[PDB]
Amino acid sequence: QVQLVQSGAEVKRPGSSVTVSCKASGGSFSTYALSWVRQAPGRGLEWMGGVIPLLTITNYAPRFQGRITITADRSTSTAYLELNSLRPEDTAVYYCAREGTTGWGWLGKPIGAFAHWGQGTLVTVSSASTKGPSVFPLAPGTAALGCLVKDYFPEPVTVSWNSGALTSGVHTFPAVLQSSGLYSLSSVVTVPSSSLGTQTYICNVNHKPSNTKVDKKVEP
Amino acid sequence: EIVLTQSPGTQSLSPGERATLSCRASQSVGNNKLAWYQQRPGQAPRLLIYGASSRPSGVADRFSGSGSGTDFTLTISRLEPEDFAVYYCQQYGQSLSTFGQGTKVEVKRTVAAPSVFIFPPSDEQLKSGTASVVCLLNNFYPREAKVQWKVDNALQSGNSQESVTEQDSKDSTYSLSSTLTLSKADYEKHKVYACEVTHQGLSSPVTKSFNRGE
Amino acid sequence: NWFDITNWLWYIKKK
Ligand SMILES: O=P(O)(O)OC[C@H](O)CO
Ligand SMILES: O=P(O)(O)OC[C@H](O)CO
Ligand SMILES: [NH3+]C1CCCCC1
Ligand SMILES: [NH3+]C1CCCCC1
Ligand SMILES: [NH3+]C1CCCCC1
Repeated sequence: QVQLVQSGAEVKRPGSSVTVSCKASGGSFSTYALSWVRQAPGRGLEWMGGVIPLLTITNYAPRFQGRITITADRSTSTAYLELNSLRPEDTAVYYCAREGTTGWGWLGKPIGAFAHWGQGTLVTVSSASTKGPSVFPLAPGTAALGCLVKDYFPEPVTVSWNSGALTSGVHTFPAVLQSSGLYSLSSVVTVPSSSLGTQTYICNVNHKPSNTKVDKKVEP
Repeated sequence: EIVLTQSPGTQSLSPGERATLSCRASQSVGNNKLAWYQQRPGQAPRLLIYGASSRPSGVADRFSGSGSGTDFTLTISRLEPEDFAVYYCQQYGQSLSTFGQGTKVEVKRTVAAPSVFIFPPSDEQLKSGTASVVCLLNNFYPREAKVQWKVDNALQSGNSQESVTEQDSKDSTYSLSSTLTLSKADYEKHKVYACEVTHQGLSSPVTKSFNRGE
Repeated sequence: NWFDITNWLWYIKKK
């Protein structure tokens, strides 16, 4: 079986260059085409280019020609994407993808189409520094309550309620990027009004990069 | 460059319904080198069809591809719950490979008006010198909804951000949260904070509001 | 087509 494992998320300053790696195991590394595909947040897939390692032949999309380099190292079965002169519009998840093969096994006739995908690498182009969030209550028929997780960097934060015991009616929204360059995220839950006096609601917020781990009791 | 057009960009369909997704190319795709991918939120794309009509082993045979030249179709014979996702076509008949913009197949359900809630800024946040006012639009369908902020009846622009959840896996609704942000000083200059909501399920706009400091 | 190159590599490894 073919497995593609990419390097981890990285924050890059505007104007800098990023290198993303893709280590392959299984099948043949040198005789199958390896491509890079990116996806900006909330947008579609975009093919950037590829390499055939045995022949050291690259193929770049015109809109990246002059700004990217793709290379392959047969000794480690690793492929690399370099993207230069980074701008905010380059913030995206970058995927490596290898063409599939027909028949049994993974050494058959190549199919061109991308059967094997890496897990993706989030590249965030930003001038922001690591910062932990503040956690503010959204104080409460049906009642709504929640937590506002404001001003953190980088992604992600995770939120649970009552240590995971409460999931019904929970909505945790996608983060938004503020003009400051910091993220904000809201999580809400609806509960019976009658439960407000006789039940505690606690939002559990985790931001690993800042070691912010807060359990915020939300009351009327 | 071959431009691939996937129209409509969204299809609202019922569980168990047949789905047909179109991919039209600006010119003939060499050797039917056309593929289809599925992508669910937070996951890498997955190959469903290559060479216009070939299906890899392991891919469910309710997915079938057809077409040639410029006109291609992905057919899903009967939508399973896991089939609600985004589908992309891709051509690789030229050295410049391109993707369609994607079609989201989402769950059709009955109309549900948003339940609206407004939250003043916490005392804790106000101590820090900033005021975030939050408006929640909960459990509505279809996805199209609009929020406007009014402060002492003055329509606000440029000081709010919003986001929307993925379709709920249980009841197939959406929710939306919008946050109005002001400095403490500016927040304290005004009395009435209101969010005004419009939606297909509403015959007239719904306004939720509070008076600062009550 | 760059996409066709590995097919030929496969073919000439056979023969
Ligand atoms: O390049 P090959 O054909 O020698 O095979 C490389 C191995 O598959 C290592 O992934
Ligand atoms: O990145 P490429 O495809 O332009 O390759 C660089 C050349 O091999 C250097 O002469
Ligand atoms: N490991 C190296 C591969 C691409 C060039 C720079 C890093
Ligand atoms: N209609 C498409 C919008 C961007 C990618 C997902 C589907
Ligand atoms: N002798 C084989 C080596 C790899 C390319 C195809 C032929």
